[PDB]
Amino acid sequence: KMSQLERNIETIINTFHQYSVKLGHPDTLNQGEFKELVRKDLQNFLKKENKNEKVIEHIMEDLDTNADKQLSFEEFIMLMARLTWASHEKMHEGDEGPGHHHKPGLGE
Amino acid sequence: KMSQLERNIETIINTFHQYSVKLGHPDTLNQGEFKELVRKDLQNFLKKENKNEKVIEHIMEDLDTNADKQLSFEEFIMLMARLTWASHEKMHEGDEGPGHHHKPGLGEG
Amino acid sequence: MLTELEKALNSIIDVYHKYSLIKGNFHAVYRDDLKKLLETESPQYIRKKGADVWFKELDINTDGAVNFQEFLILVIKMGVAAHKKSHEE
Amino acid sequence: MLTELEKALNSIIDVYHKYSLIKGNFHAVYRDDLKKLLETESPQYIRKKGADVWFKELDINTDGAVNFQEFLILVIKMGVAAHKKSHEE
Ligand SMILES: [Ca+2]
Ligand SMILES: [Ca+2]
Ligand SMILES: [Ca+2]
Ligand SMILES: [Ca+2]
Ligand SMILES: [Ca+2]
Ligand SMILES: [Ca+2]
Ligand SMILES: [Mn+2]
Ligand SMILES: [Mn+2]
Ligand SMILES: [Mn+2]
Repeated sequence: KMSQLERNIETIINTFHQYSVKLGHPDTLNQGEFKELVRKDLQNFLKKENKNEKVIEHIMEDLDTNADKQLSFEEFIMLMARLTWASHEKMHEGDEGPGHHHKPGLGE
Repeated sequence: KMSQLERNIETIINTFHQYSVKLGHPDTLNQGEFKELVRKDLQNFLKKENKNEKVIEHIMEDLDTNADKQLSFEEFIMLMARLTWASHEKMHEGDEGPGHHHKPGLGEG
Repeated sequence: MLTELEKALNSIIDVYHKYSLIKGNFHAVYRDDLKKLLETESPQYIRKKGADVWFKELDINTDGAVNFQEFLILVIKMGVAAHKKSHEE
Repeated sequence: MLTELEKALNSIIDVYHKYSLIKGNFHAVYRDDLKKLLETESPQYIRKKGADVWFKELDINTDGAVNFQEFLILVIKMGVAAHKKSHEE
């Protein structure tokens, strides 16, 4: 019944939750939980960034809109929008046209 | 009267108009006009892209949402937003904190 | 191989292009294309806002189309809403 | 040296940070901060809607702040509006 889009959003939600539940508040990602998510589920999209723990700490600080040292789902979803955008940009990197084609995206 | 932000927007509109008026429809950019604007007024921000005329053509095609081979101001301002975004991103490229600092943005300094 | 999360994000790109590649500009979803998108991809609680309202909201440069960045506004809002629904009620 | 157009774009980044660096997250303009942004930076035909109305429009992820990409919605809307007015007597 669920559409492709709904199934993709559900994947984002499920992934968030499988880490948020571990420690502390069950609906927010603490630093350890976020770092685990990024390390495992964004191993390709954030491959270079994953090599530098302080980069990942800065990404989390950036996304932590209300400054509580936790990521809500609302805060987290911006990262997902940014990466989706970045992947699409990669697909068009150096595009000479005409018309439309994708190269490989992020992490490929 | 005008704020900083208002002056910045005024610059954007003025730069659009100083090319749109040259040829054909005076309130849209044709390919030649857009190429000239990019070559001159985005010479740093789009320095790499300016070396490849076909890249510049694709950028115009992408922006041309109604596919009439002209860029209206509405279509063009998405390039301004994207470049502003890109410059800010460059200022934070590889940022390890602590806190808030900008490196040089797009096209240097 | 990309992770399931990574594939999901690339699938979001794919979903957009199913509608943007219909006609005209390849990163333009026109008013009728957005109506079809909403009817096909989004749940009733998103659809009930009205395709007309969604279109007006998403077309922030008032150029007559929703581009990929504009689409990501809908994605974000669908995401937030679905996450809230997962805890109801 | 950057061109005047390039400087204008970097100045838009500067404008945002006058408000985003007041407090909290360095890329968050909170609802109270956005009132000051609008009062200082936008003309009356933009301000008059109301700061809370703008905030609800711009805070697309309903996280209680306007980030830089959310601010660019306001910039885009201000631009299109100003451009339209440049052609009115
Ligand atoms: Ca937790
Ligand atoms: Ca937080
Ligand atoms: Ca012209
Ligand atoms: Ca056009
Ligand atoms: Ca649009
Ligand atoms: Ca926000
Ligand atoms: Mn939850
Ligand atoms: Mn594409
Ligand atoms: Mn910054």
